[PDB]
Amino acid sequence: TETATVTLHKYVAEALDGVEFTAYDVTSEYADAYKTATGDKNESPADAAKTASAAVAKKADALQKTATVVGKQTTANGGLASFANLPLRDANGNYKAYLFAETDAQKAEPFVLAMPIYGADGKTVQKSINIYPKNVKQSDKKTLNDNRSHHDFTAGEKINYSIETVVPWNIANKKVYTITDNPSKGLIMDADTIQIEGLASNKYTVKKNADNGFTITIPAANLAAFAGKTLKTTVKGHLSIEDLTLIDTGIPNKATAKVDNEAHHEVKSEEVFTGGKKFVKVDGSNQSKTLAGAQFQLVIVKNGQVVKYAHGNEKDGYTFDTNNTNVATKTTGENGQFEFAGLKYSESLEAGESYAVKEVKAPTGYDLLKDPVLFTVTKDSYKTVQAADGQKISNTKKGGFLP
Repeated sequence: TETATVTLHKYVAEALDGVEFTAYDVTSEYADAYKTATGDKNESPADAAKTASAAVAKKADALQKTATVVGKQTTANGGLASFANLPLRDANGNYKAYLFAETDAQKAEPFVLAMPIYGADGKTVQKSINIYPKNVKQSDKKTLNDNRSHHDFTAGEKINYSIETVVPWNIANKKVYTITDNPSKGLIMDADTIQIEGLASNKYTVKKNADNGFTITIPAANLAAFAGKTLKTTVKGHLSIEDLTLIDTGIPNKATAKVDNEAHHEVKSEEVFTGGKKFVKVDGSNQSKTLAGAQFQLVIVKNGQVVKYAHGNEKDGYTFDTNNTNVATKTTGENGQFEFAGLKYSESLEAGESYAVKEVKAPTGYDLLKDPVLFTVTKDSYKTVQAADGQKISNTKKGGFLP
């Protein structure tokens, strides 16, 4: 019987009509949050109401899909959405908690109101409550589109990126809108792969820049239907390594949106990585002795058979196929050292596959290995290892003659 009226005010300062808010019942959810905050203490803290509000608000995504809806109101008459006659208590005398979220229309921050609300005097209960929900200012974003816990790629492999940039309300008053991609050393952006959501290719210009990034240039008038919106740009990139100290280091992509002269906050993607492996050719009977003249190919093995051969390198990128010719191959000097770098982690490989080096030329007077030597690439497996401490590979000395 005893109820309150709750009015939300929506701003952007200027009031906005036509924005929907939905009220969900979170009585039970708030109560449990409140208990957690009060713990084993003799008196629920002052902090507790605030703390439990926050916690329930942060579960808004989930709670909209499950919690009872008690009202829907669209803002009108200068951004007003009144939810009239909201119960202070349920039918068991417990106080109600209400989640308010913008569901249709700078989105309003969701927030929770737990009854009762007291006036500034501290003793009287409010029946007409007036809230001003602050708005989540959308800002720029760059995303790596890679549904995995590990962001590891072979050199040459395509990496999908998304760029979401804010387009102002007063876009039509402006001259030019600009999106500059600045990839960190090691990443090459493929400008010819650029697409933009809801915007014909004939409405913008793309320049390839000398840091392997690019600048998109859009005349402001072409972005009129995008006023107040996010502009989504998809683009591909790849890793190309000319400095080996980049192996096993995080390689972010970056981007800045610009309107006329005013830059947005630069944004950054998840880092990508590429790995490698170092090897040392030794005498099986005497492993301090390192051997020159050995040639190893990089291959993939499954079920003990060589299934594929690597082509190319860490700069130009690798491909793998069943062509036994023009294979990525290294030759050992007197220190016995070789390496293959710019490879994704062993876990990223197909089922049953493993990297391997297949010996195709033995050092003079040493037996040619008949099987490929398996190896394992992981995070840090290349750069945390001196050349001399590479994976030892043992060769058997050919013996002398006696009649």
